[PDB]
Formats: sequence, C-alpha cells, structure tokens
Amino acid sequence: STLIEAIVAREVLDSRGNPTIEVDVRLESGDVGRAIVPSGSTGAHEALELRDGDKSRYNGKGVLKAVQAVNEDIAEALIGFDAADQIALDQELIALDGTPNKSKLGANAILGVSLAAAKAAAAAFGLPLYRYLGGVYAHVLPVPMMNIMNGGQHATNFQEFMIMPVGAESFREGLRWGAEIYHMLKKVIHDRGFGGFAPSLTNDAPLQLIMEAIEKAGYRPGEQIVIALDPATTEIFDGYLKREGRSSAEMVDYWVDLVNRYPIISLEDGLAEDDWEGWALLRAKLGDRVQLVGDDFLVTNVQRLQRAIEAKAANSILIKLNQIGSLTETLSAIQLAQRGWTAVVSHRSGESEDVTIADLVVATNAGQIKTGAPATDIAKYNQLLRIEEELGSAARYAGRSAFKV
Amino acid sequence: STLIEAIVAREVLDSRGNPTIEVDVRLESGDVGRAIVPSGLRDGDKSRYNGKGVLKAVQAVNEDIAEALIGFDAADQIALDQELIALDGTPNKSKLGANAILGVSLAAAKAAAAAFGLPLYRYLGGVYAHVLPVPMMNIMNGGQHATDFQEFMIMPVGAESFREGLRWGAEIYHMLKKVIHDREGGFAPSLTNDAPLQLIMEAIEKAGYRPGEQIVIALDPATTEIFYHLKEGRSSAEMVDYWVDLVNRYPIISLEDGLAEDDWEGWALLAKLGDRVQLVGDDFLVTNVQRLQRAIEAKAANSILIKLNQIGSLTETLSAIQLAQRSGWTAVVSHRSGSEDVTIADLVVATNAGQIKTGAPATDRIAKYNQLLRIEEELGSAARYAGRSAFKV
Ligand SMILES: [Mg+2]
Ligand SMILES: [Mg+2]
Repeated sequence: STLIEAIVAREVLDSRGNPTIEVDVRLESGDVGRAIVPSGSTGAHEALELRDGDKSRYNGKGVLKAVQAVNEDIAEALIGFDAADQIALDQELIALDGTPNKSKLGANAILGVSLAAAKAAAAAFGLPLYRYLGGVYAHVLPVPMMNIMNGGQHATNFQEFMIMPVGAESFREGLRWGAEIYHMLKKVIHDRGFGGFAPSLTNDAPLQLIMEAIEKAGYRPGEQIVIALDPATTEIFDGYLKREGRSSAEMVDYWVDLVNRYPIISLEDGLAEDDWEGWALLRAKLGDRVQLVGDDFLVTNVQRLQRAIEAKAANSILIKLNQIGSLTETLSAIQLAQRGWTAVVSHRSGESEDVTIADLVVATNAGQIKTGAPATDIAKYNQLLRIEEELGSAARYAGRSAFKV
Repeated sequence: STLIEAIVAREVLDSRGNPTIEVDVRLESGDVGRAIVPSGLRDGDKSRYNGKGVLKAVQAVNEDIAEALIGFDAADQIALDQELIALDGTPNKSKLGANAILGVSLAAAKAAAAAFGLPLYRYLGGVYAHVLPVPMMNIMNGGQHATDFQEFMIMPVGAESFREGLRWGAEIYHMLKKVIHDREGGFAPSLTNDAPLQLIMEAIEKAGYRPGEQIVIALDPATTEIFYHLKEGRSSAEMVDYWVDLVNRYPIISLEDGLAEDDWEGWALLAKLGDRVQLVGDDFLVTNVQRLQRAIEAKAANSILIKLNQIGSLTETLSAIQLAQRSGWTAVVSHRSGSEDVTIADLVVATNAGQIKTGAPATDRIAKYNQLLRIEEELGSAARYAGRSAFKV
C-alpha cells in the first residue's frame, strides 16, 4: 500500500529559468508525491548535482542525466520498497550511489526521490507533510529572516540585510509587519533619491534606511523588529571593505561596535569560510547576545558542524537540503545542531514552486526560516500561513523563544 | 460524492506581496480543490497592508457563498456559476467580489476534476483537449516601471513541441542578456525604436535560431497609454502605416493594443494588416462579451486577450473563449501582476487555444510553463504543439 509502484522524473525549469529535476513517486495506494529540487553545481566538497554539459541545450545546464538516473537506476532499485520507511529508503539511495558526495546518481536525483517518497507516504496516511515528518509535537511557526536590502556582489557602490518580526503574536501578523516595512522601505529609498532592493550606497547607510523604514511603518526596533545580517565575508576575504577603504581580530571589533548601535540579533558569515581561528573569537565576544550563523563556513556538513560544535566556533547553522542530498541526513544535521545551536532552514537562489522547506521548518520546530523579500519564489510564506491555520489552537509562533540568547 | 461539503477561504500573498484570496472547496468524496485569485473586494483598512487586505472577500466566501453552495453538485460547473452570479446579483460582481466568485468557481472545478480522477484540462475540455500553446515569451520591456512600447515578446512557432519551444525561448532570453551587456519580466535598458527589434534579431541568430521560420516577434506597444505621441519626436492613419513598415522589415506575427482604447475607426482600418498580422484587443476589448461581439461585426481585430480575473467566473471565461474562436478570432489567455496558481495552463489546453501570454522564462511565470510541460508529457502521443497552426494569419 505505501509500497512504491512507480518512480518518474522530468526536466522542468527553476525560478532562474534553468533546468531542474522534478520527481514523482507513486505508491500501491494510488498516492503520488512530487518534488522539485533546487538546482545548483560542478565544484566544492559537498553533495554534487548532475548537470549534462550538452552545450546545444540550455548552455550545458540540462538535467537529462539526473532524470535518467531516476527513471532507470533508482526506479529499478526502489520499486517495491516501503516509502513509509524514510531512513531505510535514504540509506538505499546512498548505497545505490556508492560515492561520498552523491556524484554517480546526482544529489538532485537522490533528494528528489527522498522528498517525493516522504510526500507520497504523507498523502497515503492522509497527513500534512510537517505532521508526517515530525510527528505529534510539530507545531512551531518560524520567525522569518526577510530580505529587504541587497549589497556587495549585487551592489554598484555587505551582501544581505534582513528584518525579523520577533514581536509578532503569530506568523500571519509577522508576515504582514515585514511586508508593510518592505513597502515603506521603497518609499524611504525613493524620498532620498537612490529579492530585496539593491541601490548605490557607507556600510551604515543601509542600517539607517532600515531603522527609518521600521519606524515610519509604525514598528518598534528591538521589541517588535530585529535585524539579521549576512555580509558574506568569504566574498571580501587575502587576510579583509572597498566601501570604507580599509583592510580577523579587527573585523570582530567592527561587529561588536555595530551590534551596540543597531538591533542586530543574528550575523551570518561575519568572518570567512575557513577562518576557524576568528569564528571562535567572534563567539567569545558576541555569542551570548548575538546568533552567529555558519553558511559557507559550515556548508551544511555534519563533520564541519561537529568540529564547530566542539571548537565553540558558532551557535547557529544554515540548513540547505540540496547541499546534503537526502531528507534523513538533513533531519540528522538539524537534530545534531539543535541538541544547543539553532538550525536555520534556508531556501536556494535556484528555488521553485516546491514548498517542502515550509513543512520541514515546522516538522523540526526549527524556529527560524531564511526566505527572500515578501514579493512567488512567497509560496513558502503561503505554506506557513496554511500550516498555522491547519494547526489552529496548537500553533505557536517561535517569537523571541526562536533565539538561544 | 461530488456534492459540496465545505467552502473555506483565507488571505494569502500574491507574487507582488499583496493580499489575495485562496479558496478551498471540499466535496463529499473528500476531494479538495484549491484556487488563488489575485486582485487588480478590497478592504480599505489602512491599519492592515495599507488598505490592500481581502478579509471582506474571505468573509463573503466563508459565510455567504459557503451557506448558499453547501450541498450543490460541484460537477455542474454552469449551474454552480449561475448560482454564484445570482447570489451576488450585480452586473460586475460588486456585492461578493469578482475574486470571491472566481475563487469558488475555479476551486469547485478542481475539486470535481480530482473526484473523477481527471487532470483539469481533460475535466474542462473533454476528450479533444490536447493542443499545447505557442508561448508569447516576454524578453524585453519599456513604457513604464514595475522606448515608447511596453512589451517585446518572442514566439517559438517553429518548434516541434512545447518542451522544445520553451528551451528555444529560454536560450534566446539568456542570449539577449549577453547582447545587452555588449552595448518585471524582460530586460528594460534605456535606448531608437528599431534598436529593441535589432537586439532581439541579434539574440535570435546568436542563439542559433532562424527568424520567421522558427522564431517570430509579438508586440505589446500599449499605444492606449500614450493617447499618438511617440515622444522618436513624432505626433491614427500614420500609426497604421508605421506598423506596416515594421512588419515588412521584421518578423512581427502579432500586435496588441496597436491603437488606443476607443480608436474603433483606426482599429477597423488596421483591413490594412489584419490580413497578415494578429491584432490583439487587450484594453480595446477588456474581455467583455458585449464589447467583443461589437468588434466581431465591425471587424476591428482578429484576436482577444483573455483575463480570467476580469471575467469573474469559469463558465463566462469559456463562453468568451468560444465566441471569439467560433467567429474566426484567436483567444490568447493571459496572466496578471499578482500567484502560484496554474489554472490558465490547464484552461489553455482545455480550449485548444493555441497561444498563451504568461511572461519571461524566470516562479509565478515558470510554474505555468512547468504545468504545460507536465500536460504535454501526460498527453503523450495525443499531444500537439500548435506551431504555425496557432495563427489565423
Ligand atoms: Mg549566506
Ligand atoms: Mg497589454
């Protein structure tokens, strides 16, 4: 009944218009689960996604080989397998591959089947995905990290500036607050002549505009709205700031200063990718009052995570599904971090209409989600609205409790 | 079994982050149909989303519509839609809201399709629904913010399938970015009015494609927004002779709102090109049956842009599509500024419409393209891409 009867994949497009894999898992019950994998990519020591390299189709970005790995290899191995056994399924996919970075079948083919199987099974038990995945205690709505301003790589003259509606009584209220501030920040930028807005800018100017946008929308900094930053220090690191004309210990000094002036609750990649020495020093200085998130620093790798847990290098990790390659290994990484860091479930640049991360964040009661501006790549914000509604009296918005501060 | 048991609405966000209505219809079979209907019933409460809230349309669904339709057979689309029209009792669906009526109308069709275990295009169109549309892919912009002409679209007419045609357009979209670098939706760089066309023509041949034979241009100059003052410096009969010149030099297959909202004399004059070009009425027809029938007898255009949200119901939309089609015109189904809903992909195949205007290949737009890919695959051998057969010349 929850036994797999068919596995089929197809080449669809992502939010950037690039090919991506969509997997359908059909059970003996008639239930079909469908998953779209965020694509992205021939580099780095992490789970690798299979791209075609046929330059006569989508400039080599095709995904027909990952499609073939699903339609032939995975289908032949997994037809008759019980889809309700998530862990066993995932270890059957990992073993069928045989490579430590999912390079033979593709991390995109493995994740697609892993996610589609979970959805098929959820629909067979007649359960929503968050409940099927996390059981009876899945009820916490995350505080979103809402992108309102861009920079660095996307600037003309620190990469991301986000707002977090901590003070909201529900996700529905929190989303509205953030949407109202986003719309107000458009006016604030326009009446000064300049996912989120990326204009020519000091490094203090974006924080000032955001403070004005929070205030003019009618919200209280600190109490209601807080700032989460992703300067992406790996992008500006041969030992570090062109916008300020200056050149690891001194970078910490800049962050302590800024955190004391602005209501910054979280800082992601505040120090570079392999600057393990500096990361530990940043925790001793800010860790007690600021969330320090490892993105390029931890690359959702459990070995790097355990090293940073032991070294006391951060207190939060950014979780990316496509970097791990299976649902079981993602849940394992979320749990490892949580048992006392925060796990921040994040979307990808090459995302889709697929809303799995909205259910995954509630299933694990993660407390925080990292999505873009409230402007469809939105579907995730709508899923969280549907989940909060469905949970009724049982729903709880994380709020301040989202933070291990 | 297909009898309605519950009708539920909620306020969600649209692709612009504006509140919109999402309606769920539940049948006695346990099947649920869900639809998102973006707005152009608006709240006007300034202490919520700066008055753009849709709580009143949500209340119209959860109370008025739910009480009146619980127990109604969802499989009877026409009767359900005339029950909605009668409950509202206003010519422009102003009591309950067009968004409230469309939401229930679409969600009821989806609930019923799922109860019969049928994909929406087959449930809506029957056994002959199989024609994949030629997309009007927006690759270049102008006019306003989100040259004098608002939209520049490519059409992969020469493709053997929708899958192939989608790849062509996507490749040309990416190639045009590399050409703009060497000088909402499509690229909008400030610029001669012939330059966008020459840039598009360069991107076509640089991607490895042939104009006319494989790729054709479709235009939405939206001349109604400039009423003709082409502030090129120029200042109706001349405008007609201007488009004649373009068609002669460039592979333009279609022209939308080539003349003003109410320039009926000129619309009927452009006889001048009606024979070699598709002339689309957007602001000129505003999807109204009364105005559409007027332009049919007048021979003022040979195509109508279909906006589901402007019509308000599924039955009235199919009615408007059929009227245009059976009078020799093409019906071009179009998107809106505001969601993840992919109904128009199933609606375009259900009616074998041959063309879709759903924007740049970049989730609100991509989701519709993905639905068309799933539809083509599901049809298998039965599928047919319209190609040149999409056009009435
Ligand atoms: Mg990051
Ligand atoms: Mg138009």
